[PDB]
Amino acid sequence: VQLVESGGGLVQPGGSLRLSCAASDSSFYDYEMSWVRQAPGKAQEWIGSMYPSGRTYINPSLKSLVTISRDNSKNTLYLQLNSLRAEDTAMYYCVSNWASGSTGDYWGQGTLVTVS
Amino acid sequence: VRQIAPGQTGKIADYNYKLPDDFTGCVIAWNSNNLDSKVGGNYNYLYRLFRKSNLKPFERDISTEIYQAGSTPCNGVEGFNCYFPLQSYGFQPTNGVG
Repeated sequence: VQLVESGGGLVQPGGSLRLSCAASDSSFYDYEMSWVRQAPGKAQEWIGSMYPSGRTYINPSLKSLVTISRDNSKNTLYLQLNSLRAEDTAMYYCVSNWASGSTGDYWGQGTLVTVS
Repeated sequence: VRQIAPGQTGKIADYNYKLPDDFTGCVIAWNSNNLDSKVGGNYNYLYRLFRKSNLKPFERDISTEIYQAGSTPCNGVEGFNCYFPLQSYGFQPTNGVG
C-alpha cells in the first residue's frame, strides 16, 4: 500500500467534515495531484486541482465551494464537505491525471461513499 | 473550428495551441454531439482569452497563469490589470448549430 485515504463519514445536513488522500514519495506528487469526486447517478467531477506552477485555479463552478490544502508530513490532503442535500449522492475516489483524458488516469480501489 | 487553421490570430490559434501556416496532414472531427454534450454545461473544458505573444506550432501550456491585461505591475501579486484568463463552458441539449 502506497496511497490511502482518511476521514469522512455520515454528513448531517449543515455539518462539517474532514477528508484526505495520501501518496508515497515526493516525486509521486510531482508534478500534479488533483482532487476528484465521483457519484452514483450524478456525473463524476473533479474536486480541486493544484498546478505545479504555483497558481491554483479551481473550476469556475467548483471554485467557491471546496477548500483545498496539502500536507506532506503524512502526505495527507485536507478535504471538507459542507451542507450536502438529498440530491448530491457522491462516491469519492482519489484518481490522478484527469486532465489527460481516460488514457492517463490511475484506477485502484478507492472507497465507496453514500450521501443520503 | 476555423481558429484551428493557418494564418489566423485569436484566443485559440495563438493562445491555446498554435499551428503553422503550412499544414501537412488531415483535419478529422467525430460528431461530439452524442459524445461530448452533457446536461448543465461542459464547464470542465476551459479556454483563455490572450497570452504574452504568439506561440509556436504544437506547444504545450497546461499552466493557467494569469496574464497582464493592462500594464500595471502585478509584482507577482494578482490584482488590478492582472486578471484570470480562463473561462468555463455551457453546453446544453438546446444549443444550435453555432
